[PDB]
Amino acid sequence: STAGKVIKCKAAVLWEEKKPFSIEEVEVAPPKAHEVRIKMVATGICRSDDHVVSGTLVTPLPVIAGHEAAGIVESIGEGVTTVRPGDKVIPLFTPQCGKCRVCKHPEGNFCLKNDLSMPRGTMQDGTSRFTCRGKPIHHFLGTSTFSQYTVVDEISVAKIDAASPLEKVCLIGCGFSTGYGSAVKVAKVTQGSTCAVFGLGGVGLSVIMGCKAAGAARIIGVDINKDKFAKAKEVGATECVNPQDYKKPIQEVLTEMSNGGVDFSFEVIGRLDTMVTALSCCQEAYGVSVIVGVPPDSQNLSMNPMLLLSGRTWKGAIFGGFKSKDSVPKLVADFMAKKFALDPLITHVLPFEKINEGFDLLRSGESIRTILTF
Amino acid sequence: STAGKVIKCKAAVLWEEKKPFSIEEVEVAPPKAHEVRIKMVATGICRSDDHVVSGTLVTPLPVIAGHEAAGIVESIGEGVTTVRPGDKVIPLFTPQCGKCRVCKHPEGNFCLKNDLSMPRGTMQDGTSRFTCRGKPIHHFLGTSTFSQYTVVDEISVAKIDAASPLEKVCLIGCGFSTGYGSAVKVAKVTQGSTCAVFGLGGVGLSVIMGCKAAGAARIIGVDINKDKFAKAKEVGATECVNPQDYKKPIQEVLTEMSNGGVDFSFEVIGRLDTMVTALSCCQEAYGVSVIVGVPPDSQNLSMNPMLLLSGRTWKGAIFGGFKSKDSVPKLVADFMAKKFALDPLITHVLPFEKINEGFDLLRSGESIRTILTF
Ligand SMILES: NC(=O)c1cccc([C@@H]2O[C@H](COP(=O)([O-])OP(=O)(O)OC[C@H]3O[C@@H](n4cnc5c(N)ncnc54)[C@H](O)[C@@H]3O)[C@@H](O)[C@H]2O)[nH+]1
Ligand SMILES: NC(=O)c1cccc([C@@H]2O[C@H](COP(=O)([O-])OP(=O)(O)OC[C@H]3O[C@@H](n4cnc5c(N)ncnc54)[C@H](O)[C@@H]3O)[C@@H](O)[C@H]2O)[nH+]1
Ligand SMILES: [Zn+2]
Ligand SMILES: [Zn+2]
Ligand SMILES: [Zn+2]
Ligand SMILES: [Zn+2]
Repeated sequence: STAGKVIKCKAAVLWEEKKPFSIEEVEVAPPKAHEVRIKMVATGICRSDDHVVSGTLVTPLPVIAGHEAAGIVESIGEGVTTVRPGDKVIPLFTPQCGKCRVCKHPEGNFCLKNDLSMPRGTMQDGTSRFTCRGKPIHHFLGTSTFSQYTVVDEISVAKIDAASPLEKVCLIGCGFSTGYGSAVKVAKVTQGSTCAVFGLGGVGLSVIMGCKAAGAARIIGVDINKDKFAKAKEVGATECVNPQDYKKPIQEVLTEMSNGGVDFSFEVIGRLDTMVTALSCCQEAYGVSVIVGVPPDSQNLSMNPMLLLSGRTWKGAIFGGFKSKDSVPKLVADFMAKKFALDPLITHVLPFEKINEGFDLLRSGESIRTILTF
Repeated sequence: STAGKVIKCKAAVLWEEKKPFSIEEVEVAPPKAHEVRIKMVATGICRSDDHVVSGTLVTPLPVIAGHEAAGIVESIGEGVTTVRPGDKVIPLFTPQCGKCRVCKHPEGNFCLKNDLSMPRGTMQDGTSRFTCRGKPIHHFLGTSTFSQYTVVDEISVAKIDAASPLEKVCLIGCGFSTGYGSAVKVAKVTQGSTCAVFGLGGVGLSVIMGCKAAGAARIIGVDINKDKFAKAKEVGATECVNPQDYKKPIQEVLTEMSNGGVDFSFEVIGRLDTMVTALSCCQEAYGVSVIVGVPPDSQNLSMNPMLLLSGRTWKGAIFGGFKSKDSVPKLVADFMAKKFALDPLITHVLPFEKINEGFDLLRSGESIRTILTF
């Protein structure tokens, strides 16, 4: 609650990998110059949060994970000029400093001030802003939303429409904007095409949302979990295929299906093998494959270059190509206009304290987006 | 000489790999329906022909190689509607049947009627047209220009300007069009950019011509053969770097000098390691790397997918993305208009019978384009 100094509150501290979170009490310092303390209204559980724990996404531990969320501004640090206190806002795991090459470039969005390439697990000041027990707790992507309170740089915050249903709109902070932006922005799906999506999770379903918004005539969802098929078709898919039903490789099954290959295929899972399979399954001469999943730390994939030579283009993208600070508020306005719907991504809405359970729903395959309410 | 039936002539027969070409006599059968027999005026020695002999580019032996050339039409088979006898023309290693998905696709150029991905070593009808000693000989890419006379399908030949200088314009059938097409068509270099070119041979120098035509503000040519630098700077390079001069990895060097990365990188060598290196030396968030070199048969390259997650786009292409039959004629016209120049690429012009020598000049790094005259 209200302040101008240290706050004590609950947070999901992750002490070690392959362990559960420990909802604990933390001291959340006040916002320094150019930072903001935000009161977390709702939080989505993205697979990336799960990667931290399983050790596939290496970041410094202990740490308060969480990054897909929406909240309200409790206070503002010296100089902040973009968000006033009481404003509904959305943190940003991909900032938008406005000064580096990337923010200046009309196309790139992966700002040089991100904490994803090389995790420090600190604030821009290179300092923390959390303490549990006596020890300091690392940040995550300069967001860390698994806490009632958090403080992010002005660089990583976006003022959102006052009438926003923060319990829906938090998805736009990762899951949706990524998948929808991969399809409509990075890959640039065209009316009439035929896409293929690998991974029918929250982002996967969001890519199908983009393709369908882009006008793809066919949308082949691929997943080893038959249960994901209905949500898929509901949001946009035209058919769904499960690798395990076939006696011949999926790229073969897909090429045959597409009469030679896909127009645009997407890897929204995270494994090396499916990264290649997604590439190979697209048209050798003009197919585009967009890598969306995040692979396992320091692992190299092997693929034969002829796949590229023929004319295939392989792209990768973070946050769906979107320039964070400009995009999110604009995206929210669209949600308002009803130009899209986040409902189909939402399958559970547990309360913060049951975080470990929402993660269990993920890894078991019975959920999609599970919204932690605070 | 003129006919309507078998013609006996000279040709460079490749009997086995890692062996010299054998200049000998062949019976070049007359053109079947929709085929064309052509009299070879001039031919260029492209690195690919050399791959064949090294075994890097697996194609069936024995074979009459060659693919970049211009000639005049001796005879035409039944139904031919595009070229008459006496027209100056250019065979095309990249077909353009006009009926397949690719040819119909406004963007892709790699025709489904090509013999590059799955080298048969025949004509469209699955039959040869060359007989040496007593046994039949395979064709190459459906062109095979290292013969005084050859027969190409109507789909693999382009009629070019009657007044075109065939011993210059032959370069347009491969080396030029690909290098120039990679940069202007494929990667779409932009005014002001900073491009980097791996390999300063015929195709590379043509890419430098592309980048410069596109308006790149900086073009850094990389090559281990110091000798290649003057010509490179000559065609448009702004600077030249040689891997062996530095004590630190080339991508690190390029990135440091380009202030965090190049806008467009090109790989025109065909080496696996430099295919990755060229990828990594480009801007993490918006860099585009186009692979142009042709890799060693069945070899897989290992690379960290995170490289693409950041935002990089990896492209690959054959014939610079130019749609063959419609492009060549138009490009030739541009030559005539003095829209570009092939002269700098030509450093030797040996007579056909000196083929094995022109090949030595390649392997010894002292040539670029050695035009063989017939
Ligand atoms: N680059 C970015 O901006 C960005 C954004 C968001 C998430 C990510 C990454 O993308 C990935 C997925 O995100 P999510 O939607 O939250 O995760 P999720 O766990 O909800 O979905 C994973 C889906 O993949 C399916 N899948 C898994 N294995 C296979 C397989 N072997 N073959 C076929 N299908 C399979 C699985 O059944 C599930 O439906 C994950 O790797 C995450 O780290 N990156
Ligand atoms: N994709 C297509 O449609 C297409 C068209 C034309 C050529 C090609 C392929 O492109 C490749 C280049 O053709 P080229 O220009 O005719 O051959 P080339 O020998 O003239 O050019 C190769 C250049 O690579 C340089 N070089 C070699 N090793 C290295 C290295 N380790 N690091 C840096 N530089 C090095 C070498 O000095 C030379 O200047 C060749 O492999 C050919 O098979 N592909
Ligand atoms: Zn996420
Ligand atoms: Zn920035
Ligand atoms: Zn060539
Ligand atoms: Zn075709």
